[PDB]
Amino acid sequence: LCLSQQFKAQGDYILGGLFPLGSTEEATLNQRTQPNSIPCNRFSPLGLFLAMAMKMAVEEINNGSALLPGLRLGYDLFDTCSEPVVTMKSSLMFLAKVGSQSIAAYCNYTQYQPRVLAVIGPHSSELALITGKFFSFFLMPQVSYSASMDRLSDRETFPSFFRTVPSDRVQLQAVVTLLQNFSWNWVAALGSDDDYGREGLSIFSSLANARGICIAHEGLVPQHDTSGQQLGKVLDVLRQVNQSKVQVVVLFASARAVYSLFSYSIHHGLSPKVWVASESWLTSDLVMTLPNIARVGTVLGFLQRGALLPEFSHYVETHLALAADPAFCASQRCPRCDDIMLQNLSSGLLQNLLHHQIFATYAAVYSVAQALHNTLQCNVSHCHVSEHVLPWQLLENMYNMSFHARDLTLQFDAEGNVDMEYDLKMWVWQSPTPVLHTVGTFNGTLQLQQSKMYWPGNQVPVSQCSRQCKDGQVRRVKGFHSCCYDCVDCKAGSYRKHPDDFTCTPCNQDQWSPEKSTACLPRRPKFLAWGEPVVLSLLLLLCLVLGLALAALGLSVHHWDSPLVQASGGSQFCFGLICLGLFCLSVLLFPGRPSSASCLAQQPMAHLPLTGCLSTLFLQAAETFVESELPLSWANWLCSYLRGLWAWLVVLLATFVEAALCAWYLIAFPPEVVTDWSVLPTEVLEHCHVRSWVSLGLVHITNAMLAFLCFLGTFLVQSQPGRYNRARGLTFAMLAYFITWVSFVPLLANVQVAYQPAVQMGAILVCALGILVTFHLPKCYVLLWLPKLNTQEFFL
Amino acid sequence: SDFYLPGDYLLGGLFSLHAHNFLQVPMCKEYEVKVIGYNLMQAMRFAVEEINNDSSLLPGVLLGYEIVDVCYISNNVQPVLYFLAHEDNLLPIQEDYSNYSSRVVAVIGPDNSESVMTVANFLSLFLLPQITYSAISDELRDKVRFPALLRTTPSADHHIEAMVQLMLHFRWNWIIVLVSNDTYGRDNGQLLGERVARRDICIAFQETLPTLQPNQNMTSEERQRLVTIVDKLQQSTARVVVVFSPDLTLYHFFNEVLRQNFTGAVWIASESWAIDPVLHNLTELRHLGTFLGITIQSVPIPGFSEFRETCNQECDNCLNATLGERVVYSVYSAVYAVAHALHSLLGCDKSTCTKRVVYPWQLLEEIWKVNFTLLDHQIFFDPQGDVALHLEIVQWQWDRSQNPFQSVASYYPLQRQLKNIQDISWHTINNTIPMSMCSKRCQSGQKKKPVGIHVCCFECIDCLPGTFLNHTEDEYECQACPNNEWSYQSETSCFKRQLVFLEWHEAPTIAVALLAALGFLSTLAILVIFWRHFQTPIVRSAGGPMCFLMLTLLLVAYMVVPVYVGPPKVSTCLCRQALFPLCFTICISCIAVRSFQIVCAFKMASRFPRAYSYWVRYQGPYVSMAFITVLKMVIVVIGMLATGLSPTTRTDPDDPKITIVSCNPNYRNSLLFNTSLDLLLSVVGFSFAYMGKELPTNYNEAKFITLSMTFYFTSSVSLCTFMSAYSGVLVTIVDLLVTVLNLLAISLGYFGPKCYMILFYPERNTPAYFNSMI
Repeated sequence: LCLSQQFKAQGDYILGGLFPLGSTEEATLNQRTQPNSIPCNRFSPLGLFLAMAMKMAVEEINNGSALLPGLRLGYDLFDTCSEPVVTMKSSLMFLAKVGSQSIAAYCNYTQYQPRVLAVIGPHSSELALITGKFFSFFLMPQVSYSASMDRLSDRETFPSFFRTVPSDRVQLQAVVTLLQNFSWNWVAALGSDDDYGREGLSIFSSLANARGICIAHEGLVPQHDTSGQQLGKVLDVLRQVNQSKVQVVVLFASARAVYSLFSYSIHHGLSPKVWVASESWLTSDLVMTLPNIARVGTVLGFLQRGALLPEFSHYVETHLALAADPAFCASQRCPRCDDIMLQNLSSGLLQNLLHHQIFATYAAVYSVAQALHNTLQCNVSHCHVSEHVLPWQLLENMYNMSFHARDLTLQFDAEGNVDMEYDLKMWVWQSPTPVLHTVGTFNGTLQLQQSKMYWPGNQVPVSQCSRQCKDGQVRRVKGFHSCCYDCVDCKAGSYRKHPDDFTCTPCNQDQWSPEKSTACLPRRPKFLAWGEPVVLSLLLLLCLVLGLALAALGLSVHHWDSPLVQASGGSQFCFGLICLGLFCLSVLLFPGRPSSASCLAQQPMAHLPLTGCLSTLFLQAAETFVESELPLSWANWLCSYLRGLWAWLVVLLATFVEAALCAWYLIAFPPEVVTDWSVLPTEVLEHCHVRSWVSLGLVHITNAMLAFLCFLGTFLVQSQPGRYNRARGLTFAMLAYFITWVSFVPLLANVQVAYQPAVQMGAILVCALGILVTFHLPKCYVLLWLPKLNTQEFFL
Repeated sequence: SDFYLPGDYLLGGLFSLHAHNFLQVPMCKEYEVKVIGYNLMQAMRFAVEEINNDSSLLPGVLLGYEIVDVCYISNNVQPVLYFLAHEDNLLPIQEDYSNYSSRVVAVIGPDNSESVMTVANFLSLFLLPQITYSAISDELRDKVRFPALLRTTPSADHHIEAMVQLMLHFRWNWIIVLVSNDTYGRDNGQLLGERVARRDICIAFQETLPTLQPNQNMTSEERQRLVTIVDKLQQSTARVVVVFSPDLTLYHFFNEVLRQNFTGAVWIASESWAIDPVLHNLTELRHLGTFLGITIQSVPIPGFSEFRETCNQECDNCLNATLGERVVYSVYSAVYAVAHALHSLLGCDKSTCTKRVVYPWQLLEEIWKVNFTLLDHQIFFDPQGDVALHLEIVQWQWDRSQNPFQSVASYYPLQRQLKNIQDISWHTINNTIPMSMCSKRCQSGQKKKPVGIHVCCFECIDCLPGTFLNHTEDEYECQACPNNEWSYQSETSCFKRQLVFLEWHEAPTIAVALLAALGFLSTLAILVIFWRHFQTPIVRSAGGPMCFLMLTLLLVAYMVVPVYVGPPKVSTCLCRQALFPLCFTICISCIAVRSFQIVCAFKMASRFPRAYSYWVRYQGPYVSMAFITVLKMVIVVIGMLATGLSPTTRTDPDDPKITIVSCNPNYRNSLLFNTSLDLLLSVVGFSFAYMGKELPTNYNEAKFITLSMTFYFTSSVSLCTFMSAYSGVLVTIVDLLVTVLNLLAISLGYFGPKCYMILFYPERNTPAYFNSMI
C-alpha cells in the first residue's frame, strides 16, 4: 500500500510533526563508534494512528471556513524511531533554510527562516526534553501531545514548549486530595527507576509533606527482570511495605516496572493492598495478562476525560482503502508503513482504550491553527495576508489564546499546560476480566461519588498514624521523614520521666506507679498496727480468755481448803492456770511495728508458759492412768512417789528442755525482721521472716509430745458413778489442742502474706480458750452451782 | 581577544565565566563575573601553550582553540552550532558524517551536568569527542546514551563511597541526610540510600531543604520551614548529618541553626560546598561541631602560578574581578589527553609528523586509547569514561596560619578504599570520637528485639532460664537448654542439673532402714512365738491362718526400704505405687472386720437376726476383706495408669541445681485418694472398738485396736498436715518414715500385747483363765 507517500502536502504554511512511526530491533542498540545512520526497520500502529489523527485535523481545518480562510495549511511528518540520534537528524531539517540543505549558526533567532511554522511534538518525555531544549534557541513553538513530565513546565529553559495533556503535578495533586479525603495519612510511595518514576516520587513527596501526609517508605523499583539482584530488590521492597504495616500504596511508575513488581508480588504471597495507580500504567492491557489479579487488592487511579472522535476509525479505514489504489503514485519518511494492510490495523486496536492521545494530537493541530488565525488578524473569510509569519512571531500570540477542539474549549495556561479534568476509575473483580468503574471525578477538587464504591467487604480500608501522643505516653518517631509517632504506654512500675522518645523509666524502689502514669508515688509501710478492725476482735478475745483464767484462779484461791482443788492438782494446778494466763499475754509481742527483740523472743515467749501449763495436765493424766491401768503393787508406789517435789522436778525438766530447744532454734534457725519492697502492690511489708516453716517444729515437738501422751493416758479410762471423772476433761482438752494446731498449719500456709501474724495470735488465743473451756470451766461450774459434791469421797 | 588562537587543529572550550519578555534574549555579559571561570580558562590556555612549546609531543604542528563563555545553563546551542560548522557559519544536514570535518576536533565541555547532557545530546550524532572536568553526575556513564563523552574526574559513586567508608571507619551507625531540591541533591541522596542500607548503616530521616537564596529576604513560610527542619535535627539522637546542596543556599540554613542554639553534630559536606570560602568565613560556625568534606585532591601545576598572574568571545572585567586549584588539573589533563590522542592519530614521531585532515570520530577512537604519566600522575580512561584521580577528606580549620582546609584522608578509586586517615580534632571534651548509634550493645546473655523499620533499632532482653544466648548461631531468639541442663537466666551457656533420690549414705535413710529392720525382726519373732503356741486359747481366739498370713504379709511389707531407697527402676516404681500399699491394706481391713465381729456382730444378731443369718451364711467378713481389697486394687491402678509406671522428674522448689526423682508426681492428689478409704476404714474400726471398749472376749482386744488405730490415724493426719506446708527433698523420705511408722503401729500395737501375755503372764495361756471370761 501507498502509506509512506501520504506523509507530505504543500501549503502556504507547513506544520512539522514527530511521531513514533518507526523503531529498530534490539540488535541495533550496541554502543556506537562510527557516525552512520540508524537502521529503522519496524512499524507500530500507534504512530500511524497519531499521524492519521494529525492528517484528519489538518484536512478538517482546510475544509472549513472557520479557520485560515483562503489559505492551504500544509504538513509533512518524520519518525522519531524513539531514538535521540534519529530525532535530532530529523528535527534539524525543520530549521534548515527552505530550499537548501544546510543551517547557519546565526547568534540570535531573528536571522533564521525555518521551513515549518510549528512542530507537533514527540511522544516520550525524554525526546520532549531533548528537542525542547534544542528548539527553544529558535523560539519555534512546539506542542507535544503526550509528554506529561513536570520539568517541561519551566518557562526559563522551555520558553516555546507547549502540550495538550496535564502535567504530572496535577495528577499527583488529585492523588494527594484522594488520600486526604479518606484520611489515609500513612502510606508507602513507590516509583519506577526511569526518570518518570523518580520525578513522580519527587513531586508526590513534596505535595504529601506539604499537606501533612506521612510517607512510611519511599523507594524505586527496577525496570528489569533478568538477575537475582532484581529479585532481591523487589523482595526487599515487599519487606519494607510489610514491616511498616502499610495498607495503602502509591505506585507512580511506567507499565513494565509495575508488571515486574506485580508478577513477583503475586508469587511471594504478600497480603492485598490498596494501590493508587497512575495514568501511565492504569491502561493495563499489559497488566491484565497476569495469572492472578484479584489477590493484588483494590486498584484506583485518575484517568483523563478527553473528548471522543467517533469519525476517526471510519477516517482511518477510508484512507487505508484509498492507499490501495496505485493511481496516486502518478502524482522514505517511513518505508515500513507500505507493508501494512487493513487486517494489520483492525478496529480492535483502535478500541484499545489510545483515544486520549489521538484526541490530544487533534487538539494540538487545532491549537497551532487557531494561533496562526489570531496572528493573521482574520476577519470572517479574510486573512491579513500582507505578511508571511515566522514562528517567533506566532509564539507571542500563542500564550494568551483560547482554542476549540471538537465540542471542547481549552486554554494554554501561564506555563504552557492545559486545564483538563479527570475520571477516578477503579477495578472490580467479579467478571472474568477486570472492569473499569467510574467512581469519581476531579477538576481541581475531588467530587467523589462515594456511594458507588465497591470496597472489599462493605467498608473503607485504612492505614493511619498517630500525630500526637496522649500526655501519659512516650513517643517514638517513624516514617521516611520524622513526620509521625507511635505511642508507648507507661506500664505499672514505670513512669514518663522525660520526653525520651524511645523508652519509659522504671519506678524507684521506694515508690510505685499505675498504668499510664506520668510520675511515681511512694509506697506506705504495712504491718498489723494497733486498732486494726480484725485485730480489735482478737484484743477483745484476749481479755475474755484471760478473764476466764483469772476468774477460775480467784475461785480456786477462794475455795482453797476444799477437796476439789487438791484432787485437781493443788499447787501444780494453780501454777498451771497461772502459766496459761501468762501464755495468753504473749499475743501482744506480735502486733505493732516489728523489732529485733520481739522477732526473736515471740516464739519462746509463747511456748514456754504453754509447756509449763501442759506439764501439769500431763501429770494429771499420769495420775489417772496409774489409778486405773497399772498393777496396784507398784501403782501405789508410783502414785505416792511422783506427787510432790517430783512433780516440780518434772515441771523444771520440761521447762529446761523447752528452753534448750529454744536456744537451739535461736542459733540454728533464728528469724529476722525483713523489709520487702516487692511482695505488695502499693506497700512495703514489714514482717518477721521465718527461714522455712518446717524449722518451727523445735518449739512444738515438746508440747505436742506432752499432749499426745496425755491423750493416750486418758482416752481409754472409765470410772465408777458417784465420782469425778478426770478423763473426760483431759480428753476434751487434748483433743481441742490437736484440732487447733492441725488447723494452724494450712491457714498459715495460705493466708495473704500481710495477715500472717494474726493467724499465730489467733492460734494461741483459741488454744488457751479450748484448754480453759474443757479442763477448768466445768470444775468451776460444779464448784459454783453444785458445791454439795465437793467431797473427798466424790473427788478422791 | 585571547579567546581565540589559530592552529593546524582546534579545540573547543566552554567555561562559565558568568552566572528574558522572552523574546529579549539577554547577552552573556549581563551577569556577575565568576573567578573560577578565569582560573579554568587560563588552565586550558596554559595547557595548550605548553603543548605547543613541547616539541616532542606535536612536532611541527600547532594547536589552536575557540573558547566561549557559556553562562552556566543559558545560551547553550549557539556554541555547538558555532563549533560544528563546516566553513564560516554553515552546517550541512545529511545521513552520514563519516567523511565530515568540523571546525574543531574536540570540545572541553561545560561544568554543570544539565549543560553537559544538553551539549552531549547535540554532539552525539557527530561523535565529536567531548571531555568535561567537573560534572560528577553518575548518569553520564551510559555510553549507549552518551557515546561521545568522557570525564577527567571520578563520578558521584566514588564520592558517596568516600562518605560511606568514612562512616564505617569511625563506626557511625545512624545518620541524617539533608538534600537540596535540585537534581543534584535528590540524585545523590538516593545514591547514598542505595549504598548505605547495603552496608548496614541506617538513615534516621531525610528531608529536602527550601531553595532559598542568600541576597533576598526570607518569607515567613520559608522561615517556618527551616525552623521545622532544625526542630527535627534537635529532637533526633543521630548526629552525623550529610548535606547534598549547592553552597549558595546553605547560608540561611546555617544562620538558622546558629540562631537555634544547636550544637554537637558532625557535618559531612558534599563536593558542591566542601571547600566554600564564604561558608567557612561565617564567624560562629566553629561552635556547632566538626565539619568534614569530600573533595577532589589538589595537584599543583608547576608553571601556572606565573601564567595566571562576533559574540561570546570577549570580556571587559575578568582580571580586575579576579584581583580553583582542585579542578585545574582536570582541565589540564583533558587538554593533554586530546593532545596525546591527536599525536597517536597522526601516527607521529619526533619530526616525522604528517598533517592529515582528521575526522572527529577517529580522534574519539584514539581518545579512548591514551595512557600516559602527566605531572607525576598517570591518566587513562576507564571503559565507563572516567579518569582515576584521588579524592580527599578535608576538615575545616579556623587557624589561618595554615590553609583553611586540612586534609585528613585520601581515597584511591582504583583500589577503591579510604586510606591513611589522620587525626581529626573533634569537638568533644577530650577528642574522643563523637559516637552516634541507635541502640546500646547487648550485655552477655541478652537477646535482641527489633523495633520499627530500621535494622539498628532494637531492645535488649534477657534470656529466660532454660535458654541461653549463642553468638555463633543467633541473637534474635534464645537457644534452648538440653533436657538435662538449665541456665541462670541471662547467660551465654548451660549448666548440668543433678538428680536426687534416697540412698543409704544419708543419716535419716539408714535410720529409717534400721527402724524397719527392727520392725521386721520383731514381726518374725511374733509370728514364731504364735506358732510355738498354736495350741493355746490365745492363738485359738486371736490367731490361726488369718494372723499367720497377716504377719507374713506385714513382714514382707517391711521389706519396702530396699525398694524405696536407691536408683529407681520401672518395676520397683510399680511396686511402690501399687503392691506395697495393696498388701499393707488388707491387714487393716482384717482389724476392721474383727472390730465388727467383737461387738457390732452381736448388735446385728440381736437387733437384725435376718441380716446376721445372711452375714454368717455368705462368709461375711472374708468377703468384706476381699471386697475392700479389690476396691483398693482399682483405686491404685486407676491412679498409676493416669500417672505412669516409670519414675518421674520434678524441679526443686528453690535450688536450681537439683532435680528430684520420685514416683507419684501428683503426690497430694493420690495421697488424699489412697488415705481417704484407708482412714475411713481406720475410723470405722476405731469407733466400733470404742463402742465395745471394755469387751474382754478376745483377751481385751478392743483396747489394743483403739491404740493401734490411734497411732495410724494421728500419723496419717500428721503426714497430710506436713504435705500442706513443704515441697522439698524430704517429702518422699518422710513418706517412707510414716509408712514404716504405720507398719510398726500395726505389728507392735496389735500383736505385741498378746505375745507379752504369752511370754510374761503364762498363766493366761491356761484354759482356766480363758473360761473366767465366759
